[PDB]
Amino acid sequence: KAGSLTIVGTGIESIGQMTLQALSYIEAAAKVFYCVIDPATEAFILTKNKNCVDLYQYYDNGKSALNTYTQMSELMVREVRKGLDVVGVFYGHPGVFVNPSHRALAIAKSEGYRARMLPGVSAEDCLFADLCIDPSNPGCLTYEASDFLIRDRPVSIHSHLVLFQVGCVGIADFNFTGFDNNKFGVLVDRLEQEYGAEHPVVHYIAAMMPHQDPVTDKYTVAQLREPEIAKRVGGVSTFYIPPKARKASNLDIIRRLELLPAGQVPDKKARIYPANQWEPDVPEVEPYRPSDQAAIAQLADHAPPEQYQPLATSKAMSDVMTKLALDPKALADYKADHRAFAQSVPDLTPQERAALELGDSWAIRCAMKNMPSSLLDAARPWVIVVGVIGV
Amino acid sequence: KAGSLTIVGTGIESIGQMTLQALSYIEAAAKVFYCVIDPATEAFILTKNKNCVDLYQYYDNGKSALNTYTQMSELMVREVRKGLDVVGVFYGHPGVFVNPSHRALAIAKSEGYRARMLPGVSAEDCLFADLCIDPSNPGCLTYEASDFLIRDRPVSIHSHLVLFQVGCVGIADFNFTGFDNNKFGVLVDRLEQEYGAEHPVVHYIAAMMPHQDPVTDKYTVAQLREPEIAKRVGGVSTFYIPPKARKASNLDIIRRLELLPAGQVPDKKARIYPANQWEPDVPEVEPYRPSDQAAIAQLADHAPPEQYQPLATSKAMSDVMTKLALDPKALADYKADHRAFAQSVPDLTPQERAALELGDSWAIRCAMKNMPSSLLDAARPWVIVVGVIGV
Ligand SMILES: Nc1ncnc2c1ncn2[C@@H]1O[C@H](CSCC[C@H](N)C(=O)O)[C@@H](O)[C@H]1O
Ligand SMILES: Nc1ncnc2c1ncn2[C@@H]1O[C@H](CSCC[C@H](N)C(=O)O)[C@@H](O)[C@H]1O
Ligand SMILES: [Mg+2]
Ligand SMILES: [Mg+2]
Ligand SMILES: [Mg+2]
Ligand SMILES: [Mg+2]
Ligand SMILES: [Mg+2]
Ligand SMILES: [Mg+2]
Ligand SMILES: [Mg+2]
Ligand SMILES: [Mg+2]
Repeated sequence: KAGSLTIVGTGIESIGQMTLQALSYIEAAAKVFYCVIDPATEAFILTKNKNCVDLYQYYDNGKSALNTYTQMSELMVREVRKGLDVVGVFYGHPGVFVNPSHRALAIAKSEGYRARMLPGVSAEDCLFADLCIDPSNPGCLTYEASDFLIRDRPVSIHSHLVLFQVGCVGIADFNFTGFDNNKFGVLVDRLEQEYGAEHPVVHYIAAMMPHQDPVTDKYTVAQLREPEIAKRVGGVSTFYIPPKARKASNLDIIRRLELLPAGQVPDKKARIYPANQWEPDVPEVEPYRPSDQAAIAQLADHAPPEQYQPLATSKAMSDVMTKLALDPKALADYKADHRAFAQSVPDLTPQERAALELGDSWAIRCAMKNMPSSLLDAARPWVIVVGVIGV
Repeated sequence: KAGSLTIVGTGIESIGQMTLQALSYIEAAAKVFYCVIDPATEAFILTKNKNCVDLYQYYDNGKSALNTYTQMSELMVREVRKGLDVVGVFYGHPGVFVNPSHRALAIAKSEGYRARMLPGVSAEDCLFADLCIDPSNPGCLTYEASDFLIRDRPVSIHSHLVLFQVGCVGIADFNFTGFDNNKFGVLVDRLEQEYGAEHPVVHYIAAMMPHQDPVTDKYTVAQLREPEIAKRVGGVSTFYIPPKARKASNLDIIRRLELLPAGQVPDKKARIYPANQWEPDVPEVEPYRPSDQAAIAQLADHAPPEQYQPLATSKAMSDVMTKLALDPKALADYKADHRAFAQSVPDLTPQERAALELGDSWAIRCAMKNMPSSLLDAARPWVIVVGVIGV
């Protein structure tokens, strides 16, 4: 069935936070529809495709957001129904606090068209990077501020809390000059109830232009009642609220997971460097403990272990794998007929050609890496473990 | 002080999910250190810089993950201390479940070097895109599975739940052949306690190669006890657990936010299209209600409103804004001296040159967009509202 809809993001910071694949789909599309919030990103998009439409022109003062979203979605799906490869482009991650992307994709999918959303860099992704926090330690609760209030969503004082749309509390209408955030005090009351007047709240605004610095301003909950401080919270503001305390381990789980030395399970307040610098009353953690120093001393005698798999590929294979990631038309051709595609790629070795003919992950990997004899294959599979994971 | 550390991500899907800015830093760096999980991405990186080191060679069987992380961080910071511009590259978002990035950046920052993490596309970002869910509706709780168990982290049956590292429950050591996930039953017990035996759990694995499809398999909690099903959960598996019910609105908040018609506040089970297709017993929602049809009918008579700001820029300005986003060396030069940089860009109009000299967001925007008279400036500022936001 002719026609496709691919929805992509621009990320938050102008131009640079777009993914390579998002760019390649924008370039390949027959028609591009976009909704972005800075003109440099807009201009950039217009250099990449000749047939773009700005969706922002469908907003209006007093016009219901839902009617705007229905219209934005319909403009995209109308072109899909004509048999065109259509790309929608939205700020950030195009499925994070975005209504028309989900609507348009769901319609396209239900009518039998190819439909896909590509992920992008969200404001929360930026927040993690700029506030130097890992959502994994100690978990992350993420809400829209009005939804948080209206449905009385639970906080955990032991985990990260992230609140979107803190500059738009309770606001229903659209307006081109933004909104008077007159119900912000309702949010502050809730934060006082949950955390206390002296608990920190970090006002976060990611840099939107490449040369700008992020806003990373720590206030007390009580400071948010001051008019001069409240005034700073706008339409691109997010709040990060750090944990008030650390949660203890559960003895039953320690025992069932066989973390057998129970005295040597760390104290709940013990930290792996670095500690969260936004949490109240967190002790300084030593970066170079004797164990760290001993690990560093081992670097002089280091050799890769026997099971390590060196890259052993070719220019031809690297080129084709790159083309498959960066050329949506090549990818579609490959997906339509693995064998015909694989047989038309010049300079591939027999193993490379065979691996591509199959399309199997393991086969492609074994073609591109020297899998050693030492690594006796349990595949007849890997694990990441690059964080403070398990125990 | 000479030297810098920039940590960047590759995203999840091979090559294509790297951001433009991540690529530009990889190309500009004096030394690149990387930890990625597929060889196509590895090969790609090696074509972009002549001085790369694979951090994965510092893992070993039985060697503590913490010693590995200390070593990985130290390898990067050692080069920073020599005055080099160093880039670390990690799978996904480089601050999401990654220890050595945070460690290395914190050390570099405390010793007075330039230090920054650039966000990337995480597994959660992929999950939102592939499962067609918006974390904003009805909020999203995100945990590491072992941490979830050991610290008895709270679930909300009314919000999204995302669990990372479900294939590695309680696992401490590294091993090149992955892990036997023998304590998976401890996770399933907790999920049964919180949600019930018949509640859905979505096993999610994002495509890692461009031609692959994601795994999006719905099981009951009870089905996860079957050995053939449990076996499928591995090191790149994430669980998504949808809400069991919808949460009602709070009358006090409705009243304080002046959502004045109380009878016309939607029923808690009323949905904006599309509904979450993973939730149990969710009714079909009509995409084309009479209100949707009326909105679509208005498209024929549409003209952009008076307050809409058309792009009105130049090739010279678009080129420089693109260069600032995509050339870290140009950006540093610009940041060091706005005026000297701005005065050396040829073909800029006087307004464009002046806007760049200042560096102010508003000034750059007003140089690139026709700000109409109708939009009488409250700036002497915008809001997004592209989702089901406020009310
Ligand atoms: N520059 C910025 N810094 C911090 N938060 C931002 C931001 N831009 C947008 N946001 C957050 O996102 C909300 C807009 S809703 C759109 C979000 C976008 N799709 C994304 O992926 O993030 C804002 O109210 C704010 O909470
Ligand atoms: N292809 C994939 N699909 C779904 N989840 C994945 C994935 N690859 C990694 N993950 C999740 O991430 C964990 C690895 S920890 C590293 C996460 C990475 N920095 C990121 O940004 O996502 C896994 O246990 C799994 O829960
Ligand atoms: Mg989504
Ligand atoms: Mg908190
Ligand atoms: Mg590839
Ligand atoms: Mg592509
Ligand atoms: Mg981070
Ligand atoms: Mg849930
Ligand atoms: Mg720019
Ligand atoms: Mg750049």
